[PDB]
Amino acid sequence: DIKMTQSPSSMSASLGESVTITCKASRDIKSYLSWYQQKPWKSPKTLIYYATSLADGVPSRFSGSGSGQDYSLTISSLESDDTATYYCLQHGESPFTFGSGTKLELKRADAAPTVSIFPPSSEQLTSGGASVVCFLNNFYPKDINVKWKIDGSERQNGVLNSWTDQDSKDSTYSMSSTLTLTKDEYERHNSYTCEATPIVKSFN
Amino acid sequence: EVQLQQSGAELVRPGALVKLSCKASGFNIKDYYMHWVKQRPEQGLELIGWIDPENGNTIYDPKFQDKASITADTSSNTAYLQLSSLTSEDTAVYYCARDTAAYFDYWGQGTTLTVSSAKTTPPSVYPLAPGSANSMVTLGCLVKGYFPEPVTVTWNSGSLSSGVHTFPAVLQSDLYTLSSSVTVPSSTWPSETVTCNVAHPASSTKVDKKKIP
Repeated sequence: DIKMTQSPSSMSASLGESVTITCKASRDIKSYLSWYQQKPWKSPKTLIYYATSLADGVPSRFSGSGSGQDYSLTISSLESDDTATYYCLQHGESPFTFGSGTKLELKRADAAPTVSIFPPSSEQLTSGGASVVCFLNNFYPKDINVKWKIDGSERQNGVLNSWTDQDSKDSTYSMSSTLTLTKDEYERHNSYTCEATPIVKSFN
Repeated sequence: EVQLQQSGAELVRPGALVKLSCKASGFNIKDYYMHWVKQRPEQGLELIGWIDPENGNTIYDPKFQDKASITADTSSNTAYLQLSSLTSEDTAVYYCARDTAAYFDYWGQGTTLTVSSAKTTPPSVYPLAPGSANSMVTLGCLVKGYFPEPVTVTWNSGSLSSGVHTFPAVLQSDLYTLSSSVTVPSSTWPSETVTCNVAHPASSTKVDKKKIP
């Protein structure tokens, strides 16, 4: 079983920059190698075959090099829609194997979110449960703290955060923080607020 | 055109036995090698094996030698993927792909296999209107308590694409909770009619939720 070492695991560059991804096989596969691109919740798409051949519809800025056991994918002029994970696959012999992939992200400029707190709905309240979703949209970098304040203090109840993958268009990230609560626990306190690091938005 | 249709999301109990299908159209599978690939949440691609429909010959990545069994029916242009003694380790997305011999030029849309004891459950869909508030207007939809994955979410049945964000589902309990946000200009929200469409095939659930203040 020919093993494939792909490198690096993850990386970032600013638009225009060029990134090089590599894969090395445990033995000479004679250029029987191919690269793939896979975007979020999507199936993979062939990028190169026979180490150096571009696939149909594929741009010029994507090129393949190497021979023997060493191979590389180079993407010269980086585009925001290039955010994805790339995999190499070797068919020097069966069984064929994939590299562990490289997660590529775009390194843009800092950007503050656009927060939007939302009050639980009636139909939800119709059932003994309430949720307070907060949206932090289009920001960068990806890392960010989210704090909730029931009235004025911080008390335990329940917080859930979910991040989207990087944006193809603006290269930002978005996140949703949802404060969970029981209907009756909600019908008490009055000033709910979600903060981001600060930035605040709330409602009574 | 060359297509590959895969069977629907499947939820089964631990220890069961499944057999997913990949049906070709536009070409004859007798002519290619078909492959099966597994991909767990936010993880990599892993080949299981391949088959040559002509003679029925197969080869498996050793990791799957005792878990999978690939078959094909030249008559029906269909390739199958059988997984036995199911465990949660087997919960993931499964793909079939055509191998021209230089690359994989066609991929199936993939089949979501969930191995669990939980019961199928439709989601509740609660609209999320501002309720307070102005150039922009952001509103969302809240899909709570469904199982298994996945659900799809659209607005106006497809109309309005940009300014859309659907966050990945997380397990809030025995079930999944997911949210989606839309961002239309001020003048719209009011006058216009903004609705979110939810589809939870696993429970043949379709829902449209008109946003209201």
